[PDB]
Amino acid sequence: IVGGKVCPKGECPWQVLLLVNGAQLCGGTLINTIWVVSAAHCFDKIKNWRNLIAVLGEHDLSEHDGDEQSRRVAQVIIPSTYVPGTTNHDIALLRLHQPVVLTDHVVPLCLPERTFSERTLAFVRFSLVSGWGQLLDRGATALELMVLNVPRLMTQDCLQQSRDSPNITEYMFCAGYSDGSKDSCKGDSGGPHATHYRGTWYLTGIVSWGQGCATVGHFGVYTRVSQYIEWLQKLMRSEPRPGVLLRAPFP
Amino acid sequence: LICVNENGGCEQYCSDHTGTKRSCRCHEGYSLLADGVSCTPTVEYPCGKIPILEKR
Ligand SMILES: Cc1cc2ccc1[C@@H](C)COC(=O)Nc1ccc(C3(c4nnn[nH]4)CC3)c(c1)CN(C)C(=O)[C@@H]2Nc1ccc2c(N)nccc2c1
Ligand SMILES: [Ca+2]
Repeated sequence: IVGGKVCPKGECPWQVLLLVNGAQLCGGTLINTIWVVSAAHCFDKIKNWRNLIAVLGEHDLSEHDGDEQSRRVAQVIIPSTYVPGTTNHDIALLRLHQPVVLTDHVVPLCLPERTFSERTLAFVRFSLVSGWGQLLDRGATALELMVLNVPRLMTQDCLQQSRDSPNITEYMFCAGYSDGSKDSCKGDSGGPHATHYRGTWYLTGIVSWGQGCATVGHFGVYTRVSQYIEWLQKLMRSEPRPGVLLRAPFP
Repeated sequence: LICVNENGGCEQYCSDHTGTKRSCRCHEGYSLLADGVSCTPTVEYPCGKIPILEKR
């Protein structure tokens, strides 16, 4: 995250840190005790599917304070329409091997209904984006969880305000600033874009892609979660299948 | 179609019914109050609420 601030410990309690062989991979969002939403592209280069870990209640990577809960990732479900190395349909649904225990430091973000998200949440201007990604483009990643408030743009306005880039589809949205001051970065990929409405926070986006980080003339691009509600809900009602990776039909 | 306008006055979810009828609903871990619009937690850790801020 560039140009944000430290998320005070426990104020981003749905944030997930994904690790592979103990190394930082991506962020994610806890949506109930057993399911995490992240970005499909986070898994393009995985070879060691059995060494994928989700950590909830994380804040400072340098110390163990006892609020962290680590769980093995049992399943990573990606839409059939996602193509590795590209941008469209950038979403993954992760099933934890054992549920996390909800505490003051581990709480799910609400996955909203599609109608509510498209009719109401899509018009809330500012939302929070968070992660342990780069503090600067071509710079070091953060030791403490960072958070940034970003405004959402209508896609016609994103195209007009942007200066061989991929298309911004109906499965995406732009948010952020074009002056190079504030953005989420590659290390934040998979993390939440969380929207507040009438006293409750909801999942509206997933940190997905862009050019560098906080580069002038470019906004951050986020997966438009509202397009996947029915897809996610059906999968959460499904029984686990052997093997970690699962490609599921979309729609 | 009351739900498209200011969320039909619902705090969370809104369902349009035949005629001038509307039903507000809530996410799991919340119940609808008798006002027919407000959602109150039914569990210790409802989604989308931050405990250290709620307890403050
Ligand atoms: C999908 C995509 C992601 C990213 C760049 C390009 C693309 C597309 C076009 C090509 O597709 C890709 O480049 N795919 C791809 C697949 C795996 C990896 C991962 C990796 N690779 N090596 N270590 N980690 C994360 C797994 C990686 C990219 C790393 N990486 C550059 C990314 O995550 C980066 N993320 C953001 C996320 C948010 C951004 C923001 N708001 N402002 C600026 C830049 C941003 C970059
Ligand atoms: Ca820690």
